[PDB]
Amino acid sequence: EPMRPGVIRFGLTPVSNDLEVLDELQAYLTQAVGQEVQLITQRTYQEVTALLVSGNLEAAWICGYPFMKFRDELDLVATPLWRGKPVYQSYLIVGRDRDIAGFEDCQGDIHAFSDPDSNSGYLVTKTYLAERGVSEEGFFRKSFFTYGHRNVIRAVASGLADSGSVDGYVWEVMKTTEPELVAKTRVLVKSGWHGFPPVAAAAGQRKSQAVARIRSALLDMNQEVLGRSVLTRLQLDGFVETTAESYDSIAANMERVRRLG
Repeated sequence: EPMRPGVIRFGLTPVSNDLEVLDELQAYLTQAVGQEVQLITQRTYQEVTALLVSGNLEAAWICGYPFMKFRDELDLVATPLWRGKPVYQSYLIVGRDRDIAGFEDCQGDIHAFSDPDSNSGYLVTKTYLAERGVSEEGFFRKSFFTYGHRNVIRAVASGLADSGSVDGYVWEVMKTTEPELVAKTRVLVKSGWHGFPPVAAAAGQRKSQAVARIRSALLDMNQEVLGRSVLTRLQLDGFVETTAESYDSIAANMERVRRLG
């Protein structure tokens, strides 16, 4: 009858030195949780989210958009803090020397999105379009998914995309780690503030021991040297407890896109 895995499984999607950060995060969570934690990476948000929703992961770091989409099947564990707050923006980016004044001038672009289930890499911009009565197929000459925010930036930097939609946290971090790459882009539009991508758990595992230990591992990550090392590399400050109401601005956009679709 019970169908337990051999280990605690923590899901995420892809993170420059990503192996170094992943190793440390895996070792930290193992050290904190008190037993082996395996990091399970999948390429897309809906793949990580479905694994979580089916109880095939004990927790996962997902986007607020899929979190709110599967809100009744999932519980929030903790939210990251960046620049002192559990919030971030979507940046609509163009080439550094592109002469244009605003978003409306991106009509006819080739546009790079990150993932159809990304708040900052799809939804926010999809909201801009829907508010103006258009979809990506109508407004742009082409759009595609890069399946990563670093890739959106590279797509715009290289000229394959005229414009892109990116996580503004990612853009700011890369500005410091790959400055010559990010200097080939510039921020055309910054969105409003949304809840930072949270760690969530299947709603059935609410009071489970693995979830409780994961949660403390996140909230106490600043109190251990290896935990601090992970936070430093991600340029994050820690994790805090939030409730679903922190994600209301995301749900509101989801509804605009539906209402107006």
